[PDB]
Amino acid sequence: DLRTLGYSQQQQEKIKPKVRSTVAQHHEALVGHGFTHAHIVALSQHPAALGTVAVKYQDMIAALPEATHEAIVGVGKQWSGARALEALLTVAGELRGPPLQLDTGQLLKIAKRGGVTAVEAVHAWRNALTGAPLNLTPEQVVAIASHDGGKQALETVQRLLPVLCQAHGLTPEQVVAIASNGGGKQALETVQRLLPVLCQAHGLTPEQVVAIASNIGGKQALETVQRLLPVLCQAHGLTPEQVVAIASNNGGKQALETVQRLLPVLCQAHGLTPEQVVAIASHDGGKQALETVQRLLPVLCQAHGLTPEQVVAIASHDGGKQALETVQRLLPVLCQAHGLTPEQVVAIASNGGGKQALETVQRLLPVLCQAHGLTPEQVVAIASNIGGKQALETVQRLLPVLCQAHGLTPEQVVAIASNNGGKQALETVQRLLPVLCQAHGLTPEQVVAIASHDGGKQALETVQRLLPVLCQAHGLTPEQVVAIASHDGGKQALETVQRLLPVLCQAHGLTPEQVVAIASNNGGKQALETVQRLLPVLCQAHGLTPEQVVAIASNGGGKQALETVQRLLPVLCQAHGLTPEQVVAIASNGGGKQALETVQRLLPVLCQAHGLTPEQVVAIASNGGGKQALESIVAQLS
Amino acid sequence: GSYALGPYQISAPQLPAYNGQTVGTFYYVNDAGGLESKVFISGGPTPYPNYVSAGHVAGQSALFMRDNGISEGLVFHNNPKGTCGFCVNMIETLLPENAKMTVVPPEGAIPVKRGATGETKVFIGNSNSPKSPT
DNA sequence: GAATCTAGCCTAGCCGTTTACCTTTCCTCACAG
DNA sequence: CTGTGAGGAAAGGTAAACGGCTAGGCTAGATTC
Ligand SMILES: [Zn+2]
Repeated sequence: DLRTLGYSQQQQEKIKPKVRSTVAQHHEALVGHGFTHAHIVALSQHPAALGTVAVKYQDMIAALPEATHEAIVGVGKQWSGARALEALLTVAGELRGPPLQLDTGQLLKIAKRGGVTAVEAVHAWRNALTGAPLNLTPEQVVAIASHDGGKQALETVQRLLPVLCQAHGLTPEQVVAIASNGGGKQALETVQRLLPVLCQAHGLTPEQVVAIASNIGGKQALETVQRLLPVLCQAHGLTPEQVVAIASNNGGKQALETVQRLLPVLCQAHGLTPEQVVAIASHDGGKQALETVQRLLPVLCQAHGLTPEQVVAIASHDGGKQALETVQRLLPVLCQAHGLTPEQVVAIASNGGGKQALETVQRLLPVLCQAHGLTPEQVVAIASNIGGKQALETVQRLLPVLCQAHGLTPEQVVAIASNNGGKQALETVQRLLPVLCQAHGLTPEQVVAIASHDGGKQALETVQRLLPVLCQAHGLTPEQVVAIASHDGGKQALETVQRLLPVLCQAHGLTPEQVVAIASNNGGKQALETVQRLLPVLCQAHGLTPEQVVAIASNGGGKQALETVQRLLPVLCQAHGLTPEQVVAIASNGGGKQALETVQRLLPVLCQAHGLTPEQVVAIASNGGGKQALESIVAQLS
Repeated sequence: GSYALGPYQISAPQLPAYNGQTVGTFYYVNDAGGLESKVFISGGPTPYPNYVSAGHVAGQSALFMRDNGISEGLVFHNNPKGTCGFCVNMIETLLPENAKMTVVPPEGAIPVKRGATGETKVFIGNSNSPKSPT
């Protein structure tokens, strides 16, 4: 009957038998309003929503001017689709004023994720929520009331925030984080009931307890931990941090039970250190990964090569069972028809959502290779990141337009797309290349360099927002801004530089070039904060100058190097006869913390059993790659 | 070194000077058992003033070995410091297709400059030609 | 039925450490202006 | 009385590669009133 209206066989099969008459009824009105067939099929999980949308649509647009068809369909297909919309048609006007200035997106999100009950609950208690003794910002209210189970976290927060924050002692953001997940009421009650017992008898710090209870599915990990911590720590010989890490994920109770059941079998029959088992069982769906590994290790290790280390590497990510099954299913056809080495397949599959990446590679290798001219290595590099399916599908669509309408070589597009979140970077480049090139005076090479890193979209947006203020009010050339923004986390580095430059240059006597040098590496914000915190301590308690601190911090992981230097300067200078200049020289390269620890551990051996003076080992350690040379070139050959 | 064939054992008389340039010996045979140090001391006139090894004591073999000696070579040195680093490389070109080099006295085992390894290698078989000056 | 609580699976963004591939130095037992 | 050529070694130096963590979303099935 629905074939006449123009529905395909699959779409007709999807619709439930008893709701096809309602579609045949309200099809013409929906098509007139501008809905597609797929939208109508999707808006059928709730049969009562069809009439509500068909009859009342102009009011919906008038109350929500920015709402599109997809948002309306998403809101009106859940278990309370009709009543949520009919409450949005009556509460939206009052919710847009004080005390919560709410926009259309927040209203749609809260409705879709909470239902009519959440909508009316937020509408009623807004005055009590935004005020003493709570003092909650509207964003926190939206975050709390945007989960299936709302209208229960709000009352529990109102009733329990002072009690938790006064007697036990917790920062209010911790309580909000606990209550901002599904079933947060149970989590709050269980924390209130079990915090002192776990903190007194089992010797756990409150931060760990909060970390366990900040996941969906709580109230089950706390009790399971209380029951199973002693037996795991005594019988199987584990450590409390390992148990906490196991239990700090979704379904941690199942992971703990499966670990208890299957640790000896995996550690005896197959051959696997307990660290590998802990690494496997420290992700969402850990029990599935453990059982699948137990089932599939011999077959994959015997019939497909695939040494056990590779299997463990594959299974140590979220959704590690689907990846293993997909690898078992698709290794022969991928290595026998498309000409791919097993290592490439393993590299593709060793990421979150690897099954989708493998399927997309199998689907799109020939078309990319023979219609756009790409080497298989380029496709593998594109697909070897998180969300590689989206990257491949976006490249297939946006390659010719960027290569023709913008004069970009395929190598640049491949370099842009071969990173985490590369789907967004290509669209941002397509949107923002002319504006950045014309209104700011930047060459396309600089734009490509900014965009060719993780989180490049945020970097481009921040550069556009902050180039004039930094260039004019702080005396910085655009080249310095590009250099800061090139690396990963460029937005954070730019914001931290803008916030922290004046006080650093005034209260501490540092030149702007030193700040630029500090902030021009990965994680430069942490380096800047650590320098600001530790410069007066290091320059007064110990004998150091700002140049040495800058040299230590002008490298990757400068925060760790500074903290390690602070911790280990007296120990090395009062027991091994090393001057501070040598310690600074050791720590002024990449991986300086490990170099210092290795030198401390290995100096007595190299001085009492090999015939090497301190200056020689210092000279070995002072160059890049010091741990490797001291640990495996001078201490294992002899 | 103390190993070699032919009508001669393997040892050299040593001259302790510590001043001057160098004193060296050679032991080569083409068809007879005739051999001597050939009064090699330091550098004089050679048709290769551009190559620094052509004035060093070891490198002087090239002259009269490219002309005569396709055989191996034996040398001993009277400078107890070690083989210059310029002759560790740069020496392989200036011989015929195959030849051999020998050891220095144990005293020269205290190098301070770059290179200068003791018990020098056999220095066998490079195939290119010495380059003409200018 | 009406609301609410538990387990798995996929996408982005940020912070540290180790390895492969180029490029700027170092080397005399000589000598000239 | 202080500054010059050929030839492969080691050695500084920037970028690419390889690990691991955190925050947030969406869907299907189970449980309580
Ligand atoms: Zn020489």
